[PDB]
Amino acid sequence: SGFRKMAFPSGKVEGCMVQVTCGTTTLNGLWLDDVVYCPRHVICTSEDMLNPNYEDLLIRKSNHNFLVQAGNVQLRVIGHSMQNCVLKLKVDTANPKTPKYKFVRIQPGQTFSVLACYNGSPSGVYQCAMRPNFTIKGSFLNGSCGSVGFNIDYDCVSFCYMHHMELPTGVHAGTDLEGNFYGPFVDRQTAQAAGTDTTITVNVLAWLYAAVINGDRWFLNRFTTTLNDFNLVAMKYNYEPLTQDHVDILGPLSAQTGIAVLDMCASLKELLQNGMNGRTILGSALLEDEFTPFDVVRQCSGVT
Amino acid sequence: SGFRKMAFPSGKVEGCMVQVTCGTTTLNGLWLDDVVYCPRHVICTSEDMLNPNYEDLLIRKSNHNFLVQAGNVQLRVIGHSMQNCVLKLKVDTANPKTPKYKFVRIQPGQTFSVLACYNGSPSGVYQCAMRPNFTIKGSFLNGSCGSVGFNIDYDCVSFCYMHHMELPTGVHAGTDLEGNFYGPFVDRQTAQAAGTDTTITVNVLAWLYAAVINGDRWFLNRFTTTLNDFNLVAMKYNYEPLTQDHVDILGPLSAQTGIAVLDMCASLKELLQNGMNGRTILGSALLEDEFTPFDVVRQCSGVT
Ligand SMILES: COc1ccccc1OCCNC(=O)c1cncc2ccccc12
Ligand SMILES: COc1ccccc1OCCNC(=O)c1cncc2ccccc12
Repeated sequence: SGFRKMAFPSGKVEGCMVQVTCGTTTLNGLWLDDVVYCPRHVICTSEDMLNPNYEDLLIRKSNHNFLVQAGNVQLRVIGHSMQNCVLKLKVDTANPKTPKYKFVRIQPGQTFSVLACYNGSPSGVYQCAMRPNFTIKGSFLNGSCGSVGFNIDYDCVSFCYMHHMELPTGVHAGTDLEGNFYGPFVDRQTAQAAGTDTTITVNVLAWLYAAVINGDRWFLNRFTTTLNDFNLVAMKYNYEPLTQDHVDILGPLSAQTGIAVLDMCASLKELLQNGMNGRTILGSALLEDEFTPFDVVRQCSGVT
Repeated sequence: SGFRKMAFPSGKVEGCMVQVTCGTTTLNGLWLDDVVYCPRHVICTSEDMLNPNYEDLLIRKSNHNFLVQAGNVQLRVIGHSMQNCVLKLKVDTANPKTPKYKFVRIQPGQTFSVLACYNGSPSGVYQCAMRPNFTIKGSFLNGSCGSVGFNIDYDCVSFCYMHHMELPTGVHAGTDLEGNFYGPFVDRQTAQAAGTDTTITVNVLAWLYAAVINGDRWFLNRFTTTLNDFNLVAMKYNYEPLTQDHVDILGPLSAQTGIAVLDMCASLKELLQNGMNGRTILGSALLEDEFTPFDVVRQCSGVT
């Protein structure tokens, strides 16, 4: 028992981390096979950042200007190309530590592990969610660009995120591994509206099921609700509307606990309307939305 | 910016994880050099667990009875010995992936990363603290025994914990890597008093400094206090007494923020006496005590 914000083991990803330097800027790259992927803003200086013309800036750079270092050894760059907001540096050596991997575009509300890196060196690993507004509430400092988010299924690493910038609001924005930003964000130093965020309702319900599995049951009540009634409450409290697809994804947890999804919705409705009254659930004094139903079952079943 | 419950990258530790089977019991072992370390209860059946005579049970076992598998390959056991509550299985092959490492006994209130494992395979990594009462609030299921806790300084892994059991209360107990239990716990299936836990005051203060560094400042007030006055409040709220050694450890964060330690104590006193009033600090609705002053500076400085 016990329920923690558990990240995937970061080993397979640590072996892919490299340092990429261009001019005076250094950030992290992801070395998979004979390609190094990094944020395209590695080619910017500081006068550039307000509105960079990436095409023009990249034209001034040659393969030899991209310094790629994997631990203590230098990689030879034999090609460079820009795909959306990422640079793809072809190197002459395939990474011997390349795990089985895929590039995936995650959906808002899904979770992933982030391996925070500086100068191509891993400093820490944490679990987070892609917010409904396509920002991530990460922990990143100067030099963390190129740090990636991922999920792992047995031996396959599904890379879903590459860190690009921190918005003036202190939340983080980045791309999928094809360089497409999640959300409306652009790789420019300008004020960018993140847009209204909501709480990931299906995740809160999954976490409420995790609480019951792990002994915390004080919030269970004698009530039930309908999807429509629950969604009126979800709207008032800036929660995402619950759909039957979400009820269906919660099926396994409902069967495990014997608590119907709509019955758990009525518990959540009561917690939203009455608060926690100074109590806690799984060591938290607020409703947690960074665990998916899959994460709850994975953590409660011990999938390696 | 941003502040997360960040774990150390688990790669160096993943490379040490093996599966140890003895009779019908399978758990995890830690393979460092030519030694595999695992909990001694691997030799117990089920009738044994209520009060095992470990010496007698081990006498019936021979080197060939300990099956040690590292991924897909079998390790040859050439020696076995019991040191406190751990078994040390000498193998004929030194682990090629052995990182630089030390075995350390952590102090209560200190933090560490746990790599949860099942069948010698890593499933996840999370950060936690050794509670003042020498339990850990982990996330462990059947088969997680032998999973370890550690800290990493540059290239050196300091192993501090090996998981042994879950108490009837749902909290976890284990040993240092010499097999000495943290706390009064014994490796028997009996009810064991964990003893009164307290909140790690120096850690809450460190986390309050992290909040200020990351923009959350609503809790800063116009007050100050003395160590004696603060400790009367800490006693009432089951917080550990703050000592000058704790004030000294908070020195760097006090200099960084320009907020005197006793001034931050007065903020903490007010939060303890008035609660949060429905507000949050670093995404938490309670006072967090699982970040040490060293962790706060490490996360806020990007040490790799
Ligand atoms: C506004 O910056 C950019 C805009 C567009 C494109 C790139 C921008 O950044 C480039 C450098 N950024 C970082 O290294 C950074 C990343 N995350 C967290 C941080 C926290 C404090 C200081 C810096 C960072
Ligand atoms: C009372 O058990 C023991 C007592 C003394 C010595 C050993 C004991 O356990 C041996 C097996 N234990 C585990 O595999 C275990 C570890 N953590 C979390 C769990 C959650 C649910 C079920 C089992 C576990």
